[PDB]
Order: sequence, then structure tokens, then C-alpha cells
Amino acid sequence: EVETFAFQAEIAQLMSLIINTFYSNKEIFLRELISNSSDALDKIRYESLTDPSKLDSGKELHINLIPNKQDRTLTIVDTGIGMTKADLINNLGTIAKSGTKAFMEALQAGADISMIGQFGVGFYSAYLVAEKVTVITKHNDDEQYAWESSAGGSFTVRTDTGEPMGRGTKVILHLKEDQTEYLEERRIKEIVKKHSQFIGYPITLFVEK
Ligand SMILES: Cc1cc(-c2ccc3c4c(cccc24)COC3)nc(N)n1
Repeated sequence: EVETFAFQAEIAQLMSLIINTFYSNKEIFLRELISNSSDALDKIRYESLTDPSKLDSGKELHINLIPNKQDRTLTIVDTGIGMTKADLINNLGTIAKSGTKAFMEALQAGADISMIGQFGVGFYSAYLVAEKVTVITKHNDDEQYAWESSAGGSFTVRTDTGEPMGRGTKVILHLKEDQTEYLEERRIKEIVKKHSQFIGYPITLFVEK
């Protein structure tokens, strides 16, 4: 059973600005997704101090980068706190706690897209390189869900079965045809070293089979 939702207007406008603005420095999407993973990892690490059973779904706190040239996908996996169904819909479909409004105003007052992370909307930079994004998430308090969007004002949410994660989030980027450089090992290594060298969790770049 697939549920379809409309993005809150300001979120649809933000995605459209990301998709339509001529902006060449697209590589920043990776540090923005890695930053979200690091924050989710900080949250599970903190909660598990006072409740060690929150780690029964997995003790390892890490980030995995999975390129796949055959599928034309780049996946960012973490074992962070994850999102419940309600967190998934609110965080991704609405302004929520974000600085969506300030970011859009900032862009008219001289800011540039690389500054997206200052406004709690870095996830949307995924749309600089991806035609479609699939988000698989498992929080300790809920079942596993798949969120999906190719923009155009809507997104879907369904339960996800058959490949259960213990806990965390998987951001699957179905890359645009001209954005395949982001599947190259030396390109990924270069971006991680340039923008994510200070992340306090291991970042493993998977090798293709
Ligand atoms: C628990 C969690 C949440 C997020 C996340 C995804 C997408 C959006 C987020 C926002 C705020 C906080 C976290 C996220 C707002 O923009 C979308 N990412 C990861 N990796 N993990």
C-alpha cells in the first residue's frame, strides 16, 4: 500500500530552485548527506548512554558510501537514530524545524547553494545530482519505511520489507545521466577528503563487485 503526499509549498519551491538554478559546484551534496548521517549518529550515541538497549538494533556507529555503476546509484548508509513514519513525513515533506524560508530569502540576497547546510535543508542538495531519491529508514520505535521522490511536488511513503536494516537511514541517489562522476572511487575519495575529513564516525567507501 503506497501513500502519496504533496510537499509543503515552500519545500516544493526549494526543490525547484535546487533543480533549476545554474550552479556548477554540485559535489557539496555528499558532505550535506554525510552531515545528516553524522547528526543521526550523534543522536543514537547520546540516547544509548542512558539506555544501552537502544543499541540492540546494532552497536556500530558508521557511514557507508555505496557506488553502483550498473544501477547508476550512489547510496549513503548510516546506523544513526533513523526516522519513524511521522519523522519521515514531517522532516522530508514540511518546513518543520528547518530554515527553508531564510535559505530562499538568502539566495535572493547573495547567498549561494553551497550554504544550504546553514539552513537545516542540506538533504535537498541530493537533487543537484539525482533525478530520484529513495530514503529507507528504520527507527527503534517504528517499522522500516521507504520514502521516494522525483520532485514535481509529490512524494510517496510505503512500508519496506525483505531487506531489514537494524537501525538507521539509507539515502539512495538515482543519478542524472550527466552526474556519473559521483560513482568514481577517486572522485568520491576526493570529495570526502575535501569536505568531510573531520566527521567523527568511520566513512567506508565500498568497492564495486
Ligand atoms: C534521522 C535522519 C534524518 C535525516 C534527514 C533526512 C532528510 C531531511 C532531514 C532534515 C532535518 C534533519 C534530518 C534530516 C530536514 O531536511 C530533510 N537524515 C539521516 N541520515 N538520518
